[PDB]
Amino acid sequence: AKSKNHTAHNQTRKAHRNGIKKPKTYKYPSLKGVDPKFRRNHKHALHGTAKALAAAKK
Amino acid sequence: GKSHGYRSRTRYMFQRDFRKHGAVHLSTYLKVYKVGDIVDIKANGSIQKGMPHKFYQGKTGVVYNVTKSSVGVIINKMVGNRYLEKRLNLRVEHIKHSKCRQEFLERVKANAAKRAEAKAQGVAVQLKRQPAQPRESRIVSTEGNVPQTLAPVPYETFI
Amino acid sequence: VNVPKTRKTYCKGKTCRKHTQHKVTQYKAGKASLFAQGKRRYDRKQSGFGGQTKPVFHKKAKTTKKVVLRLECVKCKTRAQLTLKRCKHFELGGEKKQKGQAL
Amino acid sequence: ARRPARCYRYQKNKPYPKSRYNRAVPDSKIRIYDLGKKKATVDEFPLCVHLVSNELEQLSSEALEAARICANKYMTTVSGRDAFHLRVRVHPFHVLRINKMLSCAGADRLQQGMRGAWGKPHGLAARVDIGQIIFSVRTKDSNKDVVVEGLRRARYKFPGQQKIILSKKWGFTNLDRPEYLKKREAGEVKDDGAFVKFLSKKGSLENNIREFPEYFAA
Amino acid sequence: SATYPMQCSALRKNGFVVIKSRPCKIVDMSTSKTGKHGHAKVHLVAIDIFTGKKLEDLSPSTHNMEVPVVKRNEYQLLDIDDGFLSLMNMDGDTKDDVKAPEGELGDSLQTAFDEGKDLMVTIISAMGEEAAISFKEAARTD
RNA sequence: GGGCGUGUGGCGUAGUCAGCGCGCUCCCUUAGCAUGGGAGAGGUCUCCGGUUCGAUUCCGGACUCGUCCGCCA
RNA sequence: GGGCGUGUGGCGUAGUCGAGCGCGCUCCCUUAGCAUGGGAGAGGUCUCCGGUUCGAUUCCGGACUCGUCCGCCA
RNA sequence: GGUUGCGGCCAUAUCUACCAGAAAGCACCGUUUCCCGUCCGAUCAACUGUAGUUAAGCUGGUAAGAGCCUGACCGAGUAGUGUAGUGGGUGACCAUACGCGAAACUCAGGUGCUGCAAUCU
RNA sequence: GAAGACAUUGUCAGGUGGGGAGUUUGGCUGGGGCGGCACAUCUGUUAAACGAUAACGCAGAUGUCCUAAGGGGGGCUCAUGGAGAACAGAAAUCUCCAGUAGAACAAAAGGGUAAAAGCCCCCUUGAUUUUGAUUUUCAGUGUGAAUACAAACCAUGAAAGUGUGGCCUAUCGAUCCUUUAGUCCCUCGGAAUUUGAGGCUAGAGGUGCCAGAAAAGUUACCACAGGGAUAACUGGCUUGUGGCAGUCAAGCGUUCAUAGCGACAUUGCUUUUUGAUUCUUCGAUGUCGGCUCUUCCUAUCAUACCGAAGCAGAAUUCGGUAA
RNA sequence: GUGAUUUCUGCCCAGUGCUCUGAAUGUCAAAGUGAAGAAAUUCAACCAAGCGCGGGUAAACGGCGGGAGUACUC
RNA sequence: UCGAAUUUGGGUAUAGGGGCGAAAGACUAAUCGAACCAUCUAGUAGCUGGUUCCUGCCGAAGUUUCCCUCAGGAUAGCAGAAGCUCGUAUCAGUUUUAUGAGGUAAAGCGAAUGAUUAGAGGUUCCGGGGUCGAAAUGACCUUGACCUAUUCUCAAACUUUAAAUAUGUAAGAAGUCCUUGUUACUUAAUUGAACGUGGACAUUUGAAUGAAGAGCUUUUAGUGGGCCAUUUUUGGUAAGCAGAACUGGCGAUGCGGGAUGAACCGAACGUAGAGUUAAGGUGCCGGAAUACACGCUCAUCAGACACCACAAAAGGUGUUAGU
Ligand SMILES: [Zn+2]
Repeated sequence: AKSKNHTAHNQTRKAHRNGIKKPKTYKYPSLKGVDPKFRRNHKHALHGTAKALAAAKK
Repeated sequence: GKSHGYRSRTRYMFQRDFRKHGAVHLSTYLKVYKVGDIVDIKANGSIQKGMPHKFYQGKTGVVYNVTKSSVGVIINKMVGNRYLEKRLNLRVEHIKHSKCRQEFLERVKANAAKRAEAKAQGVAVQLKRQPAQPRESRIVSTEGNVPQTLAPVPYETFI
Repeated sequence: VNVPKTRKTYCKGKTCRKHTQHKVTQYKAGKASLFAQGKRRYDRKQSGFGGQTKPVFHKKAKTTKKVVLRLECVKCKTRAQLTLKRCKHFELGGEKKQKGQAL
Repeated sequence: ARRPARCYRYQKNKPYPKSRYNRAVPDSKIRIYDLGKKKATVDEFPLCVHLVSNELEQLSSEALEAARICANKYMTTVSGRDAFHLRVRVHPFHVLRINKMLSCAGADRLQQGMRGAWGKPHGLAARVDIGQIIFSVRTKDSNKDVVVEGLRRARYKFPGQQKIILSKKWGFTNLDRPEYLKKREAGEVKDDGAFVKFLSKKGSLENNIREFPEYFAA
Repeated sequence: SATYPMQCSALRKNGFVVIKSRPCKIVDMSTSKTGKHGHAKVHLVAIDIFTGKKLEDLSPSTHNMEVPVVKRNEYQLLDIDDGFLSLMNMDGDTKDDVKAPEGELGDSLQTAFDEGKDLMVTIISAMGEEAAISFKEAARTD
């Protein structure tokens, strides 16, 4: 009792029903996978920038 | 059985080329990548470390991470019915800058220059590109260009 | 394969925290103790009528085992394990390969 | 014991040459490809006649051998053994396979059917195209009527349709008759064993003068 | 490991098997279908290498049988005393743990050592027990 | 029909781009009871094709022999 | 029915295109038996028919004959 | 413009056979105490710039040169190919419509350009 | 009378025990069985120039090997060919020239590599520790393999740097249980000390039917649920094979291709052979052969009328209209 | 088990069974003995039958081969 | 077969894994390869059959991965429902421009690898056969190798070159430019890196076309046997055969045409009226020209329309038109 092995028939129709949406891009993407020596300094840089802006517009 | 390894069906894809084998030139090591650059991916078979997979050959992506000898690139891969985000760590021998991006930036700076110079007069800048318009009227003359009559040629064997 | 009897490697023994000298042995399993909880449960389950109550493995397929080296730091006596790939022949006695000599 | 040629007439498969993945083929039945006065010079035989296909099919090596023998026998009987030069311009490189089934009674008890039905080599064939020359003969202008009849007798051994075309070239070369005549009146041709070497304006002048002296003798 | 599994159909003649926890060497193999529908059964007739007894067995063909590791090793005699051979390895190692053979092989070896030939002894290892099977004489390097 | 092994001198087996043992034939020796030694001579490497200076051991294709299956309709 | 191979003196048997041996018995010699040996003999249309060659046991084609192998149904 | 040091592109730069090279620079070249390495101060190491030489390296030029590079309406809109027809043909296959468009071949031309620093009749 | 603290009896323990009990006795598959592994993987191709892509498609390979065949550095250039030198020749060692790799890099194949990734030499253990992220297979799970970093500690070199095993693509394994290493930390719940036991983090012992049951047969005495998803008739598609017919004509036929034949080739037809396939039928279409009886086909054995002959007659052969 | 009468029932005890009044440490349970420990416990020695070693048994299950020389012999 | 191992009445004994058997798996109340009765029991079934009113709106899948998985499930996909946040966009089975990537079709072999036909010129301390030679690393021919310049033909697992069709990215406001703040990162160094403050550039704000609203979430059904057509393509002699790729269909779908038919052509459907057509047709059946125009064909088996229901090689002073 052999049967059909594999096909890709109807698959693109199924995809293009409500399919091929591009992913939503955002301002400020995720920083995971970025180098830890860069992120460790970036935290302190933004902390100092926020403190300077708070002291400027306090 | 079947065989789907990591470098299956990559024979002509990862051959080097004709008469440019050997070591790689130093421009690929002297080129500088920053975060947000748009790069093309083309693997170098002479360098076995930091190789991309065969799917990403000829793919174009965006730099998100810069390390000592490699670059992190973001690709959008169609999986099923949507695109997924893929992060790749590739050595710099397998990437180069995309020239379309720098062409577009040249268009941006020349376009801003045109707008800046024509803002002093207000002459309807018309900064959008336009495609190939139909060609307009013209008068072609026969002075020294009298028409030559052509006819179909009869059949011959020609062997 | 052949592995030398000594090796300079890292020791996380809370006083070394560096590469020290290590003497290597091969890991032996040691005898299965009675009064381990699984052994007690197995004996209690096997007592009485009902026959064999747990599976016994038959379809053996491997011919080798992964070898495990027991490293022992010579300074502070702390021990480490590391495994190797599968090998049919293993020895710790160092008879070094020599190149330009006869068969 | 051989299948009819209609089972292998058409180019249905990819080319399957003898290689290091075949390693067991039968040898071809045609072995001689140039015959007649094959050692003749180039200007001995000005006229050239082609048997050329009009089909896209496969010609068997057995059919090539039979047509070669037929045309050679007819022309040597009517015109002499050394009045022509015949050349077979196709070579059987495609290998034909057979999935041999047993012809015994009650064969299905041991046949296994279409399982593992990859064939074994049994023959060799040459794949021709539209307007591809099978046979080419060069002779003098006094043997046109016998070489056309020889090719016409040879055409019966081939499947499909073939045409007999009298070429405009000089012999087995690729120049026209007046082009070759105006080339050979100068010394810029020089004979070889059967063919002829030509002069070019490129190359070193010393070699171009040790060869081909009569043209520079101007 | 000392021993490794194998399939009955993968086994063939002059190969080693484990039958009733004994190292055995096959002399006969025969496969007969169980029933017309069913798989064939393998009958195995083998001889123990150490003791010489004949041991047989019948199994399914797909069944897995245990197979020993047999190593044959070449040594030179030093002395035969008290029924224990003393042997000498290449690179100069010496063992005295081998017991002398007890049969006509042992008798022929004893007479050959008494009349003074240089004797080359083949001893086999399988499953932790050791014995000597054959001896020759060194034709050169006297 | 298919599958799996098979093939080297009188015999038996090993295997480097054909070796030993045993018979044989000689020679020498031992009273023996039994001998022993030294030399030989002997193989299309199953067969047929492509290579190579050396080819079993390089390669490919075929043959012989021994087995095992060829069932249920 | 088909395939593959085979065919030598009265018998067995050797044959690379240029019919030998052994056995039967013809004769002679030879024998204290419990009967041998030795020496000269006879013996083929190389299964038959055609072609090639210069000449086919030898090469080829056909026929005959013999020996193997595979084959009807539910 | 020549030469040296470090290069970029990596034959228009390579290869074969000849010819030429003022000045300077490279180079060959002289030496073995010291550092160092070899069977061998040949390579490598060190010393002198002295005893010499453009012979070679190197650079440039020559060749109906080989190769390589560029271009062509040269082959050729050819081969191939996306779309279409209730097109042809027993078939094999082939024409047409709307589009895209090669390679070999032939011919013509060319034979390194250049960045930084130093130095030169 | 006999026997006697031995038999017997009771409870445990070892052996024996198809006499009996319970159960099992893989999958894929041009039906099943035998065969094979297409069941976990790897290279090239099929594969139609992104990726993906099947068949019991083709050509092969894996369950290993390596303390160096890993890491770093230095020096050198290979296969082959030519020309030479006592023994020394086809092949021993030495010398020169040419040599884009035609060699080598553990193995299958494909890529990659020339002051090297090859050969030789020197020093070593980065084949180390701690957990994260990413790529392939993919559900964007696991496993395997791999990539780039961070924090240490090392190796090597003058140094820049390079190194988290093998130049790259294969070389392998969950829960439960046992055992080892670390923390010597947590718990044994009325309170302590010491054994013992149980936990936490990281390995090993293995499931190859490789996301991982503990497993022999027979049934012609057989049973049930189903299946035309699936074989054993007929019918249908195909016609290799079987049968029949052509075309061409090297030759046979004393001479002479075609009176009669006809090699090497090649074009067809038929479904009275056997295969191939699985479309219909498994809530059944009564599968040998013979007897009986009707009709149809023609590829004509005889009878009717003819043509041809290597047709003198006789006999015969080839062919036509003809069922 | 074989299946009246008559006439015979050959060879083989290696295997599988069956059977010994043989010989005796190889395998070797529980109880018991000894050592260590604070004890749970661990380790040894000793260790019945049966296996293992040694015999018998085919009117027990069964089995009854190859290569040479000249039926016979090796 | 009929004087006994005879036939038989009544009494009596043996009861279901049990009996009894001159042995057939026979008999044990029409039940026997384990009787009958009741209960457990409404035993389980991935398997077969059935499953009850109307209308409206939307509307599939036979595919991915894992499983003793292959007649079944889980998971993803396809679908419905409930909506939520917003109001013309952080869109698009499309094109253009710019820029990448690929190794198929083709082509090539006097280009590498491999196969391969034929001569020519050379090389013999450097071949083999003959003949002449005392012989000769002798000669003369011939034949083989190797080299040189040519020549004929090829490659799924060959390639310098190399399309068409498909395929990645970009075409701005989350942008560009100017100035200068932070840092424990980095640099010889306010050198750079990243994120910032303040300022300038607006409807041609950065190509075309269209937008039918755009984005987001939860939950759940059915499905997980497919099949056909054009083109590319694999195994096979082939098949209404088996297996793949892209698209369109049938399944799930009626209507007009192909006489007839799941898939072909045309066209997709609320209930009606009028008009015009598609594909197909207009002698009659049959609605519609026995229209018009130029030719060809006469068959003692004419021919008559794609899928499609067949015909070839070879021939013919039949006839027509050509070279
Ligand atoms: Zn330590």
